[PDB]
Amino acid sequence: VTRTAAHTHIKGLGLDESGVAKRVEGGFVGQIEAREACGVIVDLIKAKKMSGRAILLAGGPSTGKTALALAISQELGPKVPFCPLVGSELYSVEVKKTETLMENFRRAIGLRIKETKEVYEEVTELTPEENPLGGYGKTISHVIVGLKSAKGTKTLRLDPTIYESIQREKVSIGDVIYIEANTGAVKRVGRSDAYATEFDLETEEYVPLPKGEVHKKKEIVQDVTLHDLDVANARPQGGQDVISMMGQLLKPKKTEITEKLRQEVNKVVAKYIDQGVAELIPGVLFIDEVNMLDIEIFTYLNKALESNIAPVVVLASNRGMTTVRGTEDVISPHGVPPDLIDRLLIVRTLPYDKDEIRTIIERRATVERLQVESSALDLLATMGTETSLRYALQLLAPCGILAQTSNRKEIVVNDVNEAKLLFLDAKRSTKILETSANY
Amino acid sequence: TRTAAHTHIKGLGLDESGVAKRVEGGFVGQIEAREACGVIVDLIKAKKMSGRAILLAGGPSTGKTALALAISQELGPKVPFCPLVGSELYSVEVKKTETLMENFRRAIGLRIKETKEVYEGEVTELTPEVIVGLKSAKGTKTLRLDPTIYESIQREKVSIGDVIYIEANTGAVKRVGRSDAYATEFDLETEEYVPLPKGEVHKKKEIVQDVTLHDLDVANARPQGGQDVISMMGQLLKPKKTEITEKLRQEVNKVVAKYIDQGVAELIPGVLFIDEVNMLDIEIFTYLNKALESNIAPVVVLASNRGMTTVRGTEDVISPHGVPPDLIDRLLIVRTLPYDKDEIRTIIERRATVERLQVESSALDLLATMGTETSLRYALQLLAPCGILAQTSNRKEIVVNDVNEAKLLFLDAKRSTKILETSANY
Amino acid sequence: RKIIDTFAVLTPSAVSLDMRKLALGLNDDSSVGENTRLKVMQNCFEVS
Amino acid sequence: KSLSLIAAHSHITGLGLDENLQPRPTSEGMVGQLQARRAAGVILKMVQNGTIAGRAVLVAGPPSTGKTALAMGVSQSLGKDVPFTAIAGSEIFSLELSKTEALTQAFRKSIGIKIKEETELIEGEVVEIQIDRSITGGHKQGKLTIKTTDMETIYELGNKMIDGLTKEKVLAGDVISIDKASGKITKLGRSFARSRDYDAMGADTRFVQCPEGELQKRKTVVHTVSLHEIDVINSRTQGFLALFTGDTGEIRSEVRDQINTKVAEWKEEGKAEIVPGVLFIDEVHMLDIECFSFINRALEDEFAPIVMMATNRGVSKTRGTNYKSPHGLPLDLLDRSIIITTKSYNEQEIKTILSIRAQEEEVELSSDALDLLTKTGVETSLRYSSNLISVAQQIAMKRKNNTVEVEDVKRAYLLFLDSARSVKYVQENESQYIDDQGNVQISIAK
Amino acid sequence: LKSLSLIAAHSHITGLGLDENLQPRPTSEGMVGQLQARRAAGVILKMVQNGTIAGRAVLVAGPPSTGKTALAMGVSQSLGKDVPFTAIAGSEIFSLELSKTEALTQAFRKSIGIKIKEETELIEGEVVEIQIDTGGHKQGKLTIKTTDMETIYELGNKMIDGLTKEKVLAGDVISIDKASGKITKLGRSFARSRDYDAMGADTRFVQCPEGELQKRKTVVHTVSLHEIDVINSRTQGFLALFTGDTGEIRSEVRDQINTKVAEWKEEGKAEIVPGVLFIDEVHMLDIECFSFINRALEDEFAPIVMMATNRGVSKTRGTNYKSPHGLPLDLLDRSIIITTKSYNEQEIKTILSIRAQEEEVELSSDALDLLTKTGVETSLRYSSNLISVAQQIAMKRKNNTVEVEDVKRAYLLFLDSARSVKYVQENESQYIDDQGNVQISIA
Ligand SMILES: Nc1ncnc2c1ncn2[C@@H]1O[C@H](COP(=O)(O)OP(=O)(O)O)[C@@H](O)[C@H]1O
Ligand SMILES: Nc1ncnc2c1ncn2[C@@H]1O[C@H](COP(=O)(O)OP(=O)(O)O)[C@@H](O)[C@H]1O
Ligand SMILES: Nc1ncnc2c1ncn2[C@@H]1O[C@H](COP(=O)(O)OP(=O)(O)O)[C@@H](O)[C@H]1O
Ligand SMILES: Nc1ncnc2c1ncn2[C@@H]1O[C@H](COP(=O)(O)OP(=O)(O)O)[C@@H](O)[C@H]1O
Ligand SMILES: [Mg+2]
Ligand SMILES: [Mg+2]
Ligand SMILES: [Mg+2]
Ligand SMILES: [Mg+2]
Repeated sequence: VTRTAAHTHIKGLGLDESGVAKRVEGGFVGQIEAREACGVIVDLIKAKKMSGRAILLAGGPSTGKTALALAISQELGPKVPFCPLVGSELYSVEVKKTETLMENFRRAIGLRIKETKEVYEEVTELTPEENPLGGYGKTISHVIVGLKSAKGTKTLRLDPTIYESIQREKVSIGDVIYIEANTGAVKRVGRSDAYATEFDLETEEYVPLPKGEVHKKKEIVQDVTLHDLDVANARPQGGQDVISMMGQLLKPKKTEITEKLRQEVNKVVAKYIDQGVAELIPGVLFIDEVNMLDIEIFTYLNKALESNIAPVVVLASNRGMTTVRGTEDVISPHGVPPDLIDRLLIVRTLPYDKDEIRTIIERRATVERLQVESSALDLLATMGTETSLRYALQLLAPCGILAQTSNRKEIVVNDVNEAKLLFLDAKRSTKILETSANY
Repeated sequence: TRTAAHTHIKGLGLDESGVAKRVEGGFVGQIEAREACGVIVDLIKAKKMSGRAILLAGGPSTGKTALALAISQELGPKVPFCPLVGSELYSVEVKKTETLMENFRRAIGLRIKETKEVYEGEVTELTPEVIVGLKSAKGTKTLRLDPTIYESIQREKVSIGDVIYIEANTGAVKRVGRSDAYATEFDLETEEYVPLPKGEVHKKKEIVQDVTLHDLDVANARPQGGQDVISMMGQLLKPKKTEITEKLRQEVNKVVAKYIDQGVAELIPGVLFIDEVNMLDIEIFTYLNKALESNIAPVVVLASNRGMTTVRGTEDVISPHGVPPDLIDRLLIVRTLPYDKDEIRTIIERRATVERLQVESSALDLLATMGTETSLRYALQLLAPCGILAQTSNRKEIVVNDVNEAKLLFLDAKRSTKILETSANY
Repeated sequence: RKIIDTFAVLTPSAVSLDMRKLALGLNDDSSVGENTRLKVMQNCFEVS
Repeated sequence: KSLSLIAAHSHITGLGLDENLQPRPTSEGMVGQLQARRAAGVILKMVQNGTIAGRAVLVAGPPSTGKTALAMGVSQSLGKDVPFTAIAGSEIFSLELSKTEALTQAFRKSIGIKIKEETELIEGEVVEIQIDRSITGGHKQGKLTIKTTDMETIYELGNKMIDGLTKEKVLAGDVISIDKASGKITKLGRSFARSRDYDAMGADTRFVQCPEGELQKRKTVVHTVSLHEIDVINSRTQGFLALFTGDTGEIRSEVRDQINTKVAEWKEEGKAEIVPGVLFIDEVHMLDIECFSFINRALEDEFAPIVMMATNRGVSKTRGTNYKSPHGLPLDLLDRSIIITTKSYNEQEIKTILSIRAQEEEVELSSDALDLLTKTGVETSLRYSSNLISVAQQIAMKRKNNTVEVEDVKRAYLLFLDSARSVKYVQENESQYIDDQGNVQISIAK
Repeated sequence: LKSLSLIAAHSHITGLGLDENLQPRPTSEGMVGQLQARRAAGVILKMVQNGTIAGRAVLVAGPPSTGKTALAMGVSQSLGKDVPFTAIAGSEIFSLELSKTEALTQAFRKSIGIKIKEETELIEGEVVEIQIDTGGHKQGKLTIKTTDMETIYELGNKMIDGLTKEKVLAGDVISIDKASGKITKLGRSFARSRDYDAMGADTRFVQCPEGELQKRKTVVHTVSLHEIDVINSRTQGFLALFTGDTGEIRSEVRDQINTKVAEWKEEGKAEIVPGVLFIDEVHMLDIECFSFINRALEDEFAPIVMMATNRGVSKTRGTNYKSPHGLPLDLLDRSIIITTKSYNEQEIKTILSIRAQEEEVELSSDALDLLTKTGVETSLRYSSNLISVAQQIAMKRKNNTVEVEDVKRAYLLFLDSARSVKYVQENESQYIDDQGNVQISIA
């Protein structure tokens, strides 16, 4: 009941304080310069000291850009936010893609808020009863309501709004509630087990009797980004009449976030952090297949990188002397214009080697819990060195299938050649399609 | 009465062996097209197979659409013919593929026998909480209104002296009006006086109202209870066509299967039509290429005629009829030949007979000469103008003066083109 | 009224029951909140 | 059930293969293509393993090479409990879901989850349904005598289930598949006791199903749903309306993230069952570069169902780009994925396929007509004769004789044309129909 | 850093606050040079601050990274507050539901400044304690007990049944309008804090105000007229202020609002406040935008626009012909030009040191001079990233000073653009052309 898809064999960069890498550790083999640079960058990130850093790496397919991205994402831990999405997802429908890019920058930056809350909880007894002091009919403002719980009973009266909350919950005398005093409303645990068994059947859950003292108190810490707050504020949350139900039944669409809302949320988050409620963490942004973006984005990012809150982004283009998608004469290395590369630096992610590739194949065999023979491993690694490692990677599993159908737990030259015969590659298709009368 | 270029065709004329006569029921020549159409007619009358399509190729005025109308009127009333043009599939609020499947689902006829009952009577009392005491000719019974239909009843201003035609299964209420029994209320009463309905209030009937697949699709996708207020909100929140997916398709398939296995219902296929597939883009052609590879797609006919022209939606796919090569390779070609002098003569003769024009011999022959000289349509469009001209020029028959006046008045494309190369301005 | 009375003869073909109350939110069973159903049917009673 | 009278693709029921992953020359309709069927068996064992992800395979080669037959055989051979997604890539465009939303919906539909819920029951003939008033001492004395064939027993209603019986107007004696966390009591109809009632003539009008199982027993009911239902439930409080009508509305990403976490922990807690299916797509040469990048990242993603992607055209123009590459796909994805070539057929397998078609259509053919059909098919294509057999059968009825003779096939051949016949007919009529310019010389004379 | 702002690439530069002489200095507020440019910018800023002449225009040119965006931000900072700044880039006008022309009109409508004043009246401190001698309100007079005056107010038909409205226990501070207004609760008293343990969300406790009751209070607002447009767009147009579904505002509302603001200015109830528009890299914009602005920038309410671009002889988007600066002659005629100059060593090193100070980064002599060489052979932005990366190296190297070691490590592990292009041209074999020409094969 496991699924490993080109990953889960990587768990970290495998560095030290002195920038010393390990030849075989964390699912990474080789790339001393790339690992050193990634370690330096993540060390800079962990300090939360800056914003808007950027970097472009030149790496061909299968050279290890996605592996590095996943490793760096895991370096900062699950709690540090990350949102690496495809470069073709920018071109949306219901919202202009620059607004989407602003939304992603808003999502990336993180925060940690907290709140302490109290709550009371079955009902021991009940005594309902102020004066109008004038022409009013009456004035009901206090009712003693029981609170059983388990470890002690403490009945107490509050504002009448809690009383109408009791009727709103429609709880009987033998019914347990969960009333957070911050609002005076009711959260329903359910019915009770003491005054239960009044009948042989009950669709309503009997519900376990609440455990602990009634005057419960606790504190909660939640790490929530700002875009969730924006979308929560955008739509209504309550209501009783037709507008609320029709709006909730209505399907909301993605819209444009106004900058005045940005000012408002910055103001309120500053007020809350100044009280010690929340602590600040930046974000991390990654985009793959960036060279397909158009010149207007490639030049708007020139000023977007100057945003004072924008977190660290990583830029990844694999091509070379290509024109930006939609440019008549703006041809640049990796399809990124020079006026944009004047704001960041360049790393070189290079392909792998012979022992490196054979160890990669062996480790993929390990994570796929299959045993590989020396001859088959060397054949796979060699033909990867001539053409491509991914061919051997995608032949490993069907070769294991062949071995299982042969009732053996190892790959033999027979299995790999049978998979080669039954499954071609790009190179064998570069010289076979031309002689096809039918397209 | 009115006639629009058709209704002269009244069937292929196929004999007991499927061979049509020369000129019968508005037909001229084209034995290949007639025989192929008869073969397809027999195959459809078999009512066993499905998922096959043909195209008939022919020039202008070659009887392609004429043969389509002939096969349509030959099939009969119950089996429907679906006419559609490449411009129709370009919808607004839904994608073209879904429109094609809506056409496919509404194409197949499904004889079904569902049940309806109606409560209709004079109201005797109403009890809010709901009672509506309908009093028919011999029955007086009090239903209960659900709160929604109770509100609908309230809005119907129904009071003592009123009769309502409230259906039982749908539930919607249609008031019949003030009771004719209380005709002695005002000598000039505004409301219509309708008596107490016959039979019991809960009148029950056996109905043969059938359902197309799209009909029962919209039945649950967009409920149409109608007259009740909640039905108004139901038909107002989503009044349009929603993008029905394959899940509801399978649910609908199960529902129609159980209904047809109930025994009374049955299935009948249908024919769909497309004209000028040359204008269709490569996207719809590619999608229908994988759509005909199914078990439900009913019979469709193609009418197109193009030479070595690029297929619309592409830039390099050059093929006859503007059809992509794969579709041509998976579709059956029916040939049509250009009309002849005698065919033109008979066509003009029949078009004069249907238009109540007793065109004489020499006039008919000269009209045939013009038909053979420039184009059939050019001569055909002149039958009514020449008759009306002779009527204004006091002639029951059509003398050469009338046709010469028409030929100097209503020019053809060739004469206009001849004009167009000598002009100081366009 | 004279422009709306006579011609109203067209009947939509197919209807499926229990598809409107399931859409408005008023019924004996729905995933939406049940705090509105009574006041919603009262609105239906007296909403013009 | 599943009303579909006949099709050109309704002739294969379950494929045919062996435990050795070796092809069957006559594998339940589809024949030949030893490499294709062996690869189909390899993929079948792969998906039964359920241990790999992010694999893309290209069914290359000329068209008409049993590619759809291969897909259908795989689908019918894997078996039930594993729903598929067999949809051509042409209808990815829509006016309600974007390309990204459509691709995400397809990917999340390709991976399923089964859910086991420990629901309960109270079965047995409930001969009476008594509803007493809400007495103060006991808030509901509602008697109701549920009893199966095994035992005789009475019960009590807790002032909540009275309308549960009669949400739709039903009577007592109904077998009730009640659920504690539902509130919607389902009545199964009528039921039986084990009594003879009174002395005089009676016991009339009693023939229904009687309860068989125990009065109460736990049912670990299994339900299979896709991520579509869960996501539409998350987006809106009501989700069945959008599941039926089809107006979900482009649900947002944090929903998918929380569903990912919830499904992961449910699998870790032993309440759900992961079913990682496989997605089928068509016309990949027609796919566009943004979809190419989408699938490129999806393959490297930790969660990606296997892909059955095929390009009928070879060395065709790559849609969405200005350049043409083999298979209509650039070399990046071409090297990323794997390739299975498919070659055309000889005549004898066409003959066998057409014979299978005929015996499926239960038509008493004559072998002369079959030989004519084989010749016509081998000259042009299989589908030619696949339609010619049906039209010749129609001509066989039209001449009042059941057997399909030579003249039927001859009339079918002469009436309906051929691709070569059509192209010859149109290239000699370059000035008779509508052309590039549309010049139609309707003028037969002068 | 009132908001969650962390740092800017130019945070040291906050304000083009030239001295009273307006004669440029070799160094000021962290910026160095731009002498004639700074003088002209000060003149422009004063002209904007004048608030009496509209329809002006200034153009900015020169290679980027010369502080142009920093120039505009410093101008905005020197303009102070109460003057909202329109932060719109070139790629923000091609919106879906907002066409470019009325999007520019909306940006200008936001750019305007206005002030509004209003006056209301209230009663403060009404610790009431109603006591009357059932219904009908016979002898309907209420005790009112605030800090200053403690009397009994007589009432009438609207209050004797208005006191039974807002049903309260009359043990709290309440507000009433002496100008025939309704009753509003401002909270209970501290004595009511103890009566209920957990006060409901509605119930809050505030002291009796220390003073009299009849308070005539004046209020002042600074709201752009486009906000009022959104407010009165529909019957209830309050939800649309933040959602963004404006809907291509019609011009009838625009001229009605112009008339209203003119008449309120003549009444003295409103007064104007100057506004500015600034969009960077105007070259990548449609020729339609330039044509529209060339007419719309001479209207009665025509705030100046901070034009800025850096391209060369190219074609205005939406046309085909070669154009100056990628801009039409009509737009390159009704404006004045700001240009920048190539960096020199002294300001390069000073700016690098100032940035290091802003980043809390210590730079020694060798590192500073080497990075000045980098920022003079290359641009300064590479050295501005290198100071950060080198300080990261140093703090990983168990020291805080930056010297040749960290700088050289960055130079080896981070590639210059020219050498990057050379590496691309010499290793093209692994790269891909437009047609997907990739040499995946190795051996
Ligand atoms: N240095 C490496 N060590 C181990 N595995 C690697 C290395 N580089 C790449 N891989 C593996 O190769 C697979 C494909 O890499 P890919 O994401 O295509 O690289 P790129 O992003 O450069 O195209 C990944 O699943 C990864 O696990
Ligand atoms: N066999 C026929 N008998 C009578 N009228 C015909 C016949 N064929 C064509 N016509 C007439 O010629 C016109 C063109 O025929 P139609 O099939 O509608 O389009 P086309 O033949 O140009 O594709 C029609 O209006 C029809 O009335
Ligand atoms: N090997 C085969 N055996 C039986 N039927 C086949 C075979 N190959 C194709 N067919 C028939 O052809 C149709 C699918 O065409 P196919 O050959 O798959 O085209 P393509 O290869 O271009 O997808 C199916 O309906 C099937 O009945
Ligand atoms: N006179 C100066 N004093 C201090 N720093 C400067 C000066 N001029 C430029 N800089 C630095 O150089 C950078 C200039 O960037 P900028 O020109 O605003 O980018 P763009 O050209 O995209 O508008 C700023 O980040 C700033 O820190
Ligand atoms: Mg025709
Ligand atoms: Mg096929
Ligand atoms: Mg990729
Ligand atoms: Mg700039």
